[PDB]
Amino acid sequence: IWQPSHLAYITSMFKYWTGSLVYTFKFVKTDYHSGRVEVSFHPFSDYTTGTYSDYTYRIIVDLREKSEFSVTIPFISPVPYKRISRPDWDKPYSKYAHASTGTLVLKALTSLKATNTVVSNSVEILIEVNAGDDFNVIAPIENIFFPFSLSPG
Amino acid sequence: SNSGTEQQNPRGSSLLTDPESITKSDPYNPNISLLISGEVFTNFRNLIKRVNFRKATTLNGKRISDTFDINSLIEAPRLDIAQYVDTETKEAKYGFSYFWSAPTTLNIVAEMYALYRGGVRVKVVTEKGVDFVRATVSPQQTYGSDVAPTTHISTPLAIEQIPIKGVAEFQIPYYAPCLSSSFRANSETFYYSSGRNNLDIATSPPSINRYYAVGAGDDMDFSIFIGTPPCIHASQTAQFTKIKQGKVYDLRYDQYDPFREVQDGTAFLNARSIEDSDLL
Amino acid sequence: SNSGTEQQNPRGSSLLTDPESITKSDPYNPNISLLISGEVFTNFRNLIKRVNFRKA
Amino acid sequence: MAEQINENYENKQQLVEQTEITTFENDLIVLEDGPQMEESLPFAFHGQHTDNRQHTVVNFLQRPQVIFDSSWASDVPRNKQFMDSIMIPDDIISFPMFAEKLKGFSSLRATAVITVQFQTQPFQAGRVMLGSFPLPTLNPTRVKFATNHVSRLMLLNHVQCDIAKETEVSLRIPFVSPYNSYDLVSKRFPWAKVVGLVYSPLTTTIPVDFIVYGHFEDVELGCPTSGMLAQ
Amino acid sequence: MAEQINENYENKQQLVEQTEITTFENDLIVLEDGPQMEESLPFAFHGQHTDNRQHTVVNFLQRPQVIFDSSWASDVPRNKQFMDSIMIPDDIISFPMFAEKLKGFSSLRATAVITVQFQTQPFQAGRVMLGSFPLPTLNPTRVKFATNHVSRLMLLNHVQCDIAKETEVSLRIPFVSPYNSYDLVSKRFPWAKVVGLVYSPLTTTIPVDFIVYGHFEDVELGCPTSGMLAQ
Repeated sequence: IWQPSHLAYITSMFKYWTGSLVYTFKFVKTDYHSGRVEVSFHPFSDYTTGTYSDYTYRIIVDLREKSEFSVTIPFISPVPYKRISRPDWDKPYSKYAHASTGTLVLKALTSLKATNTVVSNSVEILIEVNAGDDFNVIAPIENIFFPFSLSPG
Repeated sequence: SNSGTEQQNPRGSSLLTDPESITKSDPYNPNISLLISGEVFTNFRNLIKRVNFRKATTLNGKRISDTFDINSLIEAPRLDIAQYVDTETKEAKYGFSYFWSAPTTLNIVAEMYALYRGGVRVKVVTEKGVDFVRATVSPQQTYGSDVAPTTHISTPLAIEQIPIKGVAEFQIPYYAPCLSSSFRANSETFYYSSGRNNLDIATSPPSINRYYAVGAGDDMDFSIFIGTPPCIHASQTAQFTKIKQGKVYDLRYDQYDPFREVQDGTAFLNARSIEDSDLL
Repeated sequence: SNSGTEQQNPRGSSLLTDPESITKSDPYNPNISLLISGEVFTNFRNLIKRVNFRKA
Repeated sequence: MAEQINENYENKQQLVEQTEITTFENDLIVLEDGPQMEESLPFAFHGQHTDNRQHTVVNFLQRPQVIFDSSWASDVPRNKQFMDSIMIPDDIISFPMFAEKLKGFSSLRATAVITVQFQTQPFQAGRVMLGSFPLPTLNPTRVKFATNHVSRLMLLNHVQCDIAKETEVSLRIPFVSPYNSYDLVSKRFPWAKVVGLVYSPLTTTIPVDFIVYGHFEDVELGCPTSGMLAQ
Repeated sequence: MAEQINENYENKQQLVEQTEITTFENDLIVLEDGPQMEESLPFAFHGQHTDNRQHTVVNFLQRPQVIFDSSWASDVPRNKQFMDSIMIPDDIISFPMFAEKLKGFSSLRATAVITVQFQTQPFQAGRVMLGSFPLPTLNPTRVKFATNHVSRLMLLNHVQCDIAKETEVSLRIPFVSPYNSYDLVSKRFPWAKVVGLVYSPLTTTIPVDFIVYGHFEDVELGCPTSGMLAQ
């Protein structure tokens, strides 16, 4: 049984949501790795072919000594509220257009620079999700997740 | 003056000012609606509060539930074409029909406008022996799932007890993502403008006949004038052509209202709802 | 800023303050739950008052 | 706040330079150079290539754009179309002057202005009606019944033209939607369908020519976006 | 002035309404209608589709645009290119974000800003040079002799980067031409050719990655135009 996010569970009993979200990116590395990533928020669209990220509010962060990164992604949508739903990672925005505002993309601008004789070649990206400050949730006529208690063993 | 070269009464001008009187004097008489009628009518926003009967659920079994869409009640029901066949001479006669439905005060106003905003009021009348009636709303679509649950654990519940209150009155709020929602059918599928909600009326013990009367909630508001709907003459209800097995009423209707006589018209053979493409 | 060497969004900090917007501007829209929903939801202390069926 | 005692890494708050949309946040060093002590030539020396005015992206939307340029003879009667229907704003923003500008914007909330010209030598008669049905994709059940007949269009928001009196006619259609704006990346929810009927037929053989202009006012452009969807 | 005594035709100076660019001058009658007493919804009710900011066409040109995103190994030596040459502004304004906006404008006079990022873990060495040869189409005789060798590029307007020190580098190239502006409809007379040489080779096997950004400042846009030429 796939289990719900903290936000997924808390909004599980409602139907519509709104407000900004806060996506945090951790890079488990040293000061002796290096890399540029691009966090660009595409508010109404997908990231596909012909998608230039230069149209969009983006942040090009230089990860030499820096190690973490956290942005508040605003609520930009044609609807004052979007739909709470069953989450789907592998869907674009054009599907689930009713439940998401757009797509956010973390894109490499560069290979990871590292000398192999002292540090590794892999660095794990760790993504967290926080729910802003204006995050408002309405229409309590749904249930996506039923909770249950466990039995002592 | 009354005539000239410029447009003497365009729309934008008619909304605000009237042309000169034929008398070239004051043409207006004072409002005395309160003095004869005893009441004043100025806005359809108040008139839609009047509750009239809208649909009826008969053709299911002895069930304990009846789920159906809410926005479909703001629409006026579909008008159907009824095929009648003479049991003797076998020639066809053709009339009109409301299949277990009828419009409301609300539906006369809602069909002039494009969008709505506010809550809908639903009142139920059941058959004898029913003890309770319960109402709950649910989203009709668990978005992203091919199926919707059959229960819910945080939805609204509202219980009315028939033998001590014979009409089960419920009020269904406005739950939709947008400012003002849409209530007519469309083929839009990318994301939605209607708040798609179900409404489940239960009866304990389970019963067959459910009579529904609908009306406007306090917060009811329509948005964009679009125009007068397609109508049918009310006098056409009593006009009939006689055939062997009975009467064929031009406007055939069912016992949608649990307090109206059953009209003595024979059942049809086929029903076809008038499509927008059928208009000539 | 949005990035750095110190933990940019720990728990104790998330409870109180949000990180800078990607726009480097005000990211917040005004609450209009009362204007569309017709009601406001802020605390689960009130929502638990809702009675639903539990056992039989 | 979780308190943090840092002494080995500078809170490099500079090396953070937003340039309109893009924010660079940098470590090590940021360098910038060029020819020093920059001046500019006075405007007499150049400026033979520009007008004494600036054009934003809001104009370019306030510019009238030709949509139609055609005619209609005496063979078309009352209650029949004299011009093709126009979707607002799909049949307007699809012209290159507007589309090239709206690109890079999420959405559009503005009132649209449809203006129509009419050519008449003083011997011609007739009247013609120009109406707009709001949100035709949301109530498709009701579109063709409110637009197949005069006197069901004119009680809607309409504008008439006496062929022998009005040489120009302009209907102002304010934005109206269940939503806040008009999604540009998906072109979802047009807020009107302009249709053109014949209030009365022509009385001579000589057809009448017309030009249909369209622009926007009260323009609120959305958030910048890439604007590309999967297929 | 030739004096004119007119009494049969009104100097209809109204019925003359310019709308941003287009001037209508009309005879007979001009009519305009719509829903009366127009209001607007307050900004809380909508405006979830926009940012708290407006974007003109001058920004969209002040936005940095990625041109290159590549690498160069230790096999390339001094005086050899590590990045492809860039024509200013041809290889910049040909990206869709800029080209969609510059369309409808005659010309452009602005200073261009080429910024380049550099990725280094602290164990890598080397230096790299970024220069700009002015007006390469007007003096093609001299281009490849001023750009095939370091110490003939660096006496030109250039910007260097110590791989282990500078993580960003930005050269400001002011507009310079025999003319006033840069013809956009014919793309004639680019005012610089950015070239990138290797001041010193890499000392390890690990290549270096780089991103090349380009934008404009001091922007003077020309006259509005259709912008189409015969072929």
